[PDB]
Amino acid sequence: AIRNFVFKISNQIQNLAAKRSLAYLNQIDSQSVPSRATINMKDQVTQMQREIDNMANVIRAQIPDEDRAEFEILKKYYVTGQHDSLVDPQDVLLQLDRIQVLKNLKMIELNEE
Amino acid sequence: PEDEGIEQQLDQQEVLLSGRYDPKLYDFQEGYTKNPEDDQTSLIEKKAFKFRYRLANETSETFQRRNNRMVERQIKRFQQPQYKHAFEQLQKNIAISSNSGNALHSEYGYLELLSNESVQLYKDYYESDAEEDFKVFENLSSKEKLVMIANFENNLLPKYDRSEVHLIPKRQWEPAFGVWENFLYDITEYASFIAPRGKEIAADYQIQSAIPLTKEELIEAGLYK
Amino acid sequence: WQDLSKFACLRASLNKESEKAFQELAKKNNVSPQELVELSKIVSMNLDVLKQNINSEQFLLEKESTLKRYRQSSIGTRGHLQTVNEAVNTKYPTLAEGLGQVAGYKEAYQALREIFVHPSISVNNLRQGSYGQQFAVDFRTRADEYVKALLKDHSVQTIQEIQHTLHQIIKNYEQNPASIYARILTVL
Amino acid sequence: MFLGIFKDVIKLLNKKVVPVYFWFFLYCFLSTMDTNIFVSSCSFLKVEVFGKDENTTLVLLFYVFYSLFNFYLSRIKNKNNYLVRKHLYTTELLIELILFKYKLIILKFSSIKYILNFNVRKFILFN
Amino acid sequence: ALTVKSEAALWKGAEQKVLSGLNNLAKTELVQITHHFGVNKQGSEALWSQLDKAAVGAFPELSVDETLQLIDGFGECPDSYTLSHDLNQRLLVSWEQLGKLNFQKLKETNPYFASDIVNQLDAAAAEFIKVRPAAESEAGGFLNSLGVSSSFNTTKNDIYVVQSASGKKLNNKEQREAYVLEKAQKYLKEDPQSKILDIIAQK
Amino acid sequence: INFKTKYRFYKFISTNFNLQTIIKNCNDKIIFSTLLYIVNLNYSFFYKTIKNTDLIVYLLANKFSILNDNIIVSKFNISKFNDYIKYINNTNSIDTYLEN
Amino acid sequence: QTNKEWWNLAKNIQDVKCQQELNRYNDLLSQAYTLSLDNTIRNLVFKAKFYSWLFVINWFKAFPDDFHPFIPGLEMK
Ligand code: HEM
Repeated sequence: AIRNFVFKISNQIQNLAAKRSLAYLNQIDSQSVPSRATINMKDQVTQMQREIDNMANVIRAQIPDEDRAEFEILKKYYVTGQHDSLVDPQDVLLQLDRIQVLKNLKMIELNEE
Repeated sequence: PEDEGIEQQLDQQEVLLSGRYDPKLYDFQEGYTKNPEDDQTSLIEKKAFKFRYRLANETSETFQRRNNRMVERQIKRFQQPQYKHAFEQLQKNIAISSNSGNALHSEYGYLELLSNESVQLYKDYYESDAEEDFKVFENLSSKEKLVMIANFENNLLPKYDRSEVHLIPKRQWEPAFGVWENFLYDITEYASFIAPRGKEIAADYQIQSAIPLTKEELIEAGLYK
Repeated sequence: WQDLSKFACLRASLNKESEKAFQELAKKNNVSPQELVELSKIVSMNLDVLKQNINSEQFLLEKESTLKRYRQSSIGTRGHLQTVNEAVNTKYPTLAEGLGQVAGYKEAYQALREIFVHPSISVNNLRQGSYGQQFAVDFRTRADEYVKALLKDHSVQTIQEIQHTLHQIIKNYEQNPASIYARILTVL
Repeated sequence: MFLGIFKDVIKLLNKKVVPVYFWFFLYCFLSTMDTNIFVSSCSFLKVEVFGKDENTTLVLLFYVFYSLFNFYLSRIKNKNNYLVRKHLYTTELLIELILFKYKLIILKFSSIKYILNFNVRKFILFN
Repeated sequence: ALTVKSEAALWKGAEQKVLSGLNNLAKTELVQITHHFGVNKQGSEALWSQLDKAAVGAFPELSVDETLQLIDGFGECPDSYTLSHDLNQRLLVSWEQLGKLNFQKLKETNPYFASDIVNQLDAAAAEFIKVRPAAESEAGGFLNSLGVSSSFNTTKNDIYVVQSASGKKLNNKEQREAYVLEKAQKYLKEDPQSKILDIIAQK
Repeated sequence: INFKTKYRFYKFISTNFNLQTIIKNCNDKIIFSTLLYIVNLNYSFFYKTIKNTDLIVYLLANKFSILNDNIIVSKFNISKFNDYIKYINNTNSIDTYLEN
Repeated sequence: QTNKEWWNLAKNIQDVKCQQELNRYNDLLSQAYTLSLDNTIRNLVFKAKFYSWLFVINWFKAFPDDFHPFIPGLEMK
């Protein structure tokens, strides 16, 4: 009897959890509001990623040539390298330092020509 | 047999066939405004509202013929190898999908295919209608696609009621164990047996409600020819 | 238990006319082959017999393990397995003899008795693990001999499966020698 | 086993797990400056180092000397060891510098309203 | 002549006696590049280790530590099985240092090249491989002396999303299994003592 | 350890797989050396009980059985929000339907 | 009916199909209303008056975030 009540409560909880975790696959709901939520979540994630990409494109468009190269390097780092573990921040800094060395050569040439 | 799904379908067909839902008898208007203003709903939304209640403004024989054509077209389209691969992937990526509400890889493709099927069904249902611009279904926004996928109906699923009952053996309480030992054994058994088996049964029920029947299976049942 | 049943099925598949004999026995019992297999699995689970094939201190743990296996086996939904077992002993009381009477089943049972069961085993001594490991090594030698004997005839996948099943049974004996020996004796 | 418990307690207290500097800091927090054996002796420590409310000269001298020594050592180190993994803290600092550069570049060409809206939407999506 | 000597490697071994005399003369002359080319040709006629070492050293311009001439002075057809300790050690060190320098150059050019190689190796690898512990830091200073260095290990429960760069359809699971089995059989033919099939069992 | 053994392993690797897909515009010996160095630096934790040659053979076989040409491989852990957001966006179901 | 800032920034906006998605990148495209002016004493009062009139009008306008008729959208793009 007590086990019977426990089993009934467990069945109810399990069915509710299955609905809360798998109803997006099923078409049980008349309006399919659960599948709509999943589609909305996917669209929101895609929109966030596309907005990030568009912001990167706009930033690349609104910069100089050397600034564009530096922005490309930094954006590639912050996009892929930041979430990667086998990448070398020392190597990134080395590329940045080479660019800065070229820039400093240009600056010295301008200041002392 | 008072099968829930069959009885609900028959009741809906009777209600829509009573003529008290024919679109000509009512003028759709936004009742919110203090001044009488007609229904300013979206064009796609109006088309979906018309397609969802297709039998209400249609006759019995017209509904029969249109539904037969649409069902044949839907069966033929779902017989495609791409849909078969999508269904196989959806069936495969099941257990992990049961671990979180975050969508799995195969589920988004399933939703996209459902939206495409909804568009195809909406086109096929009123194929003889000469006042609908099919190009309007070319590109849909996020809201438009979500609205369109809402009325999508996988017609190949079994029309029988899927409510069932499963018996899971219950381990008896040992007479030689104390209160604490019995509680521990019962908790271990409850978890290890009920939770896996219960989750598997619920997922199987949901998948069966989602997995359509095989075409030959329908032929094997004489449901389609 | 289930491993022993799988090994018995694999060994009986090799024998000829065993399918026809099983069909005849199922017809005599008014059953089909699958129903006969399930009833035979139920008959193998003879808890009363299991009461006499293990040390008393291991009975409660063995009983719990048998109940868990039954609830995990295909026959769990039948009911109170112990009582359900008695039901078989009342429903087809003589069928137990038929369970050992078939050709392939009898051959498998004799092979299992020869390979695993030996008189050197002391049931009360099963509480220890060293004697269990020694018996596992001896049974492994016997299983190698039996695998060679089986490979002498039938000239593949069945032989490989039999060898794998023997290895798995030896591993199970290594892990829980008392329970494994008790199950073997109960099945016999 | 109580012996096993003691061995585990000793192993978990190893310098590979327990920082010696942390142990020294705990000892300092536990001992008064008068009973501080490492500090009650050196009068310059008790008067010149920590006894002055404003010892800017000494602070600047120590900072300059440490900076010079560290710069020389850093030049020596970066002049070799082409394949080695640095400390997690240092790697995180470098990654954070790169991220700060990217964030400043973004903030230069982006409106505050757009940035705030994007951040709020991202936080809502994460929740 | 020396270029003609190369033809002697391609021609019959009747001239190898004349080639042997020319090799003795070249060993007397202590050539740097001509000796390397002659060694490459002759040790391509006999074995491949010495020829590969000589060609790679000539490409790398390993003028210093030119003990290969002494290696070239070996009389076993201008070569030697079981070469001197310096000859093997020098070649091994050259290969290792060349690999290290090429890796450093690639990291300086493409910092993502190392991660790309690691991901390409581990994408289809065995599951146990994916549970490999993360690399540790060898840095020195107050860290690893005074404080405690935080490890770099992670959960390492990822999904390897393999997408063909050329856009061509990838091999199926069964096709990959068949290719792996064929490669394992070929390797087992080469190496009598290997547990490659054990790796086929997914650890 | 032996120069002849190392050269034989290099020859077997060259006859087996194409290091050009591993490293573009490079010599075979340098590619093999770089691959060995990378394996030693990364796959060392498993080298204790597994032969280095066997591990290299297994890795090369897997990388070549995925495809014979260059491919793009991404490791995504869906437990993280950033990866999950990237996992779904970067993945195109039709692509999987095309076996690409 | 757009300013050169929009089309330049719209050319930088890629991979968008729905106006709702463009509705997400709204303030990014809002820079086209820069309305540059000097920092003179006369202009500063005029700037304050214009900002107050715009803010007060939006409250009375009360247009929903989806209805951005004042900001050109994906149709012009
Ligand atoms: C003004 C003169 C003194 C100078 C310049 C001086 C200098 C120093 C310095 C530089 C340290 C190390 C602090 C650090 O770098 O962290 C030190 C520590 C110390 N000094 Fe002095 N000190 C002086 C006077 C004294 C006197 C008079 C005593 C004895 C009473 C003394 C005993 C100590 C002790 C015991 C330590 C700690 C060493 C250790 O714990 O390993 N000092 N002193």
